Amino acid sequence: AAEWISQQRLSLYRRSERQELSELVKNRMKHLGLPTTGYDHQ
Amino acid sequence: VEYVKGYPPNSPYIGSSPTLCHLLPVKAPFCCLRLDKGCKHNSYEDAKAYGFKNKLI
Ligand SMILES: [Zn+2]
Repeated sequence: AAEWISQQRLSLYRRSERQELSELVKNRMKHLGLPTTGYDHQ
Repeated sequence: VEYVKGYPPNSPYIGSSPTLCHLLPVKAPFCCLRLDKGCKHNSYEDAKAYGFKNKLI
């Protein structure tokens, strides 16, 4: 498994802030129970 | 028990650096984290009862 997360390190390190913020709200909606869909600029 | 290898799911703040960490297979309930008063799962009340193999911090 050490060869599998070696790209998880390379991907989660290069994610843009827009992806980091989008991953935050979706994760919270998952935690509070709201559907993750419907979330998806001025 | 085995500790799974992964990133902590809930980062308390935005910009928190993601780090590969030792993680429990299942998120421990908030009652299991407290020491002075035990819970339904474990009735230990102090580090003596838990019996840690390593020295505390
Ligand atoms: Zn408990």
